[PDB]
Amino acid sequence: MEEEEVETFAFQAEIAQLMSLIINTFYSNKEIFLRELISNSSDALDKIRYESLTDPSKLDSGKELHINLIPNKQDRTLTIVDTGIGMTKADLINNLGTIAKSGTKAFMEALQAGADISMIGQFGVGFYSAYLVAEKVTVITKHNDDEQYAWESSAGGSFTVRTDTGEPMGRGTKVILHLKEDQTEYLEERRIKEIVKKHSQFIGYPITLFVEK
Ligand SMILES: Nc1ncnc2c1ncn2[C@@H]1O[C@H](COP(=O)(O)OP(=O)(O)O)[C@@H](O)[C@H]1O
Ligand SMILES: [Mg+2]
Repeated sequence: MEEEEVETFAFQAEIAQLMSLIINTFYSNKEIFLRELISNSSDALDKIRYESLTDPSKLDSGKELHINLIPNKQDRTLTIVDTGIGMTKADLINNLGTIAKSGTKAFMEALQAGADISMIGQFGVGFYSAYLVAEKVTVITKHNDDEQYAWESSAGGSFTVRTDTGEPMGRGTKVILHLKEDQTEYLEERRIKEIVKKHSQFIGYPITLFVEK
């Protein structure tokens, strides 16, 4: 019989406001969520790549540097996996919700004046575009310094973090998007290919799309 510890965190006030704004307003051009998550994996892959030329053993639990897109039409999930640097516990809590982001207020002002959600990345809050298409997001991550953790949120002002006792990943981050009922086009291979081609073609790392069938 298992016992697992969970910790519940409140999103920083403006992050929570941004989150509600994302979820509760209609926005065209939602497909940009994919560009934001892939840029995040590309950034984490640059990170491990550079860290390793200083200390090669950092590639022990993780040699290949790439991105995998995994739609699941049974689960209604869309998973973006990278073999990037990953996140420590502190990186998860601070980076994903707890600490104020300096661009937050500016972006909301931008949006309320009619800006395209596409501008989100320039404001340092690109991760949150995930909520344009997903009702719940799960982040599984593994950094060399630590154990694997699972971050999770359905918005509402809180997120949870717990040590993951699930499939081990070695090193990297996996963003699992539990898609809203009406956002299932993001599970289709043709559309995923369309949006990567439109928005994500200068990634310095190979991206593979895995289609169940
Ligand atoms: N796939 C990932 N791998 C590692 N860290 C990540 C990943 N996705 C997000 N992060 C962390 O979350 C932070 C917030 O991401 P985001 O909201 O996109 O803003 P930005 O990329 O401009 O900093 C990143 O700066 C990074 O530290
Ligand atoms: Mg980003």
